[PDB]
Amino acid sequence: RPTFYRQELNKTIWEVPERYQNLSPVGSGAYGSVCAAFDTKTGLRVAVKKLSRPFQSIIHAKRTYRELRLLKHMKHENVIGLLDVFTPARSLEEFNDVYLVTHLMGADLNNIVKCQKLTDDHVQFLIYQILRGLKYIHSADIIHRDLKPSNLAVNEDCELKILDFGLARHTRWYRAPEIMLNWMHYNQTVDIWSVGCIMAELLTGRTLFPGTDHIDQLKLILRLVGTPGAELLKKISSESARNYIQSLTQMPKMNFANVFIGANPLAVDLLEKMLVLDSDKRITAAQALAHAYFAQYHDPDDEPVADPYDQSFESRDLLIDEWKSLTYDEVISFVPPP
Ligand SMILES: CC[C@@H](C)Nc1ncc(C(=O)Nc2cc(C(=O)NC)ccc2C)s1
Repeated sequence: RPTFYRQELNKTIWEVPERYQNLSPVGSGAYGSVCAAFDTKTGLRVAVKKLSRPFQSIIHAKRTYRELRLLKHMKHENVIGLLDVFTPARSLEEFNDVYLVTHLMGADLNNIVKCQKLTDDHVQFLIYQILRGLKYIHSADIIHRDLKPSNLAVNEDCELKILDFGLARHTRWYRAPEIMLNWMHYNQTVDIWSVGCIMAELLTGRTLFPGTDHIDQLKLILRLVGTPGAELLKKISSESARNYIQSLTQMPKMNFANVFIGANPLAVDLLEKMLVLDSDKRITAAQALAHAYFAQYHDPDDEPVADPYDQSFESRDLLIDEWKSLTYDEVISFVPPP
């Protein structure tokens, strides 16, 4: 065991091992109860997240178990990984707190683009890294579901890591329409749509689709990608959806080259491949990585897939204490990095 140390930041109290000094409440709890700290053992700066009421209900206990499992699985340069997970409980019996530790990233895209648009080479390198991380997560059947600029962490290096993946469900500005509009089905390409919206924002400096709500959002998307065609409506299982869609004013798809003027045309062609309404036609992360727009960074031999990930628990309906014990088991068997 290690020697812990109490303290109270904001209003919450924190009990971490002594190897973690200088805890300072980071990014307005936007990433949750996270503190920046110094790793006395690695001499590196890490981010410390104390889960909020980890086992108050079944649902919380399940989300806690889900989080730990996901973080323990992530072993990739472009996806946040687990440096350490600890609890101040000497027993499963008194296990009520969870703390997760990852590398500390400098900033997130929600702010850096808020300093005016980016250069094309900056977009190539950032979007490239997102696609590499996405290729890895999707290869394990994990979907981020809420890819957003504040969910993309970068260092001064422009080194990029995806965060907060696979938590959402089982903001709308970046959401794929097959999620907005009722639920005409979907897949992992729901993340590609988000990357499309993000890339667009980075290139222009403006929110591609600044929706006011679900209906205003959809309306903004169709204006750009156009009204759903016959091949698309043929695949819509939702009678509800087929009504709305087939009833609103028919809009043609616009010329991206005209909407994104002066942008690297290679970039425009890629945006065309990501921003398609039909989720079966959207480009994949793996395919996108081979897009000429990334000629300068692409390397098939260094774009790894992930080991398989056991998501069967997702289907289980257990008691709070059973999720707790499972979480406890996961904390216990944790094996740090190299
Ligand atoms: C980019 C924002 C700036 C302020 N720095 C940051 N570095 C790292 C941050 C972070 O959230 N780490 C983190 C992410 C997850 C996660 O992704 N769970 C699925 C879980 C726990 C932690 C501790 S935030």
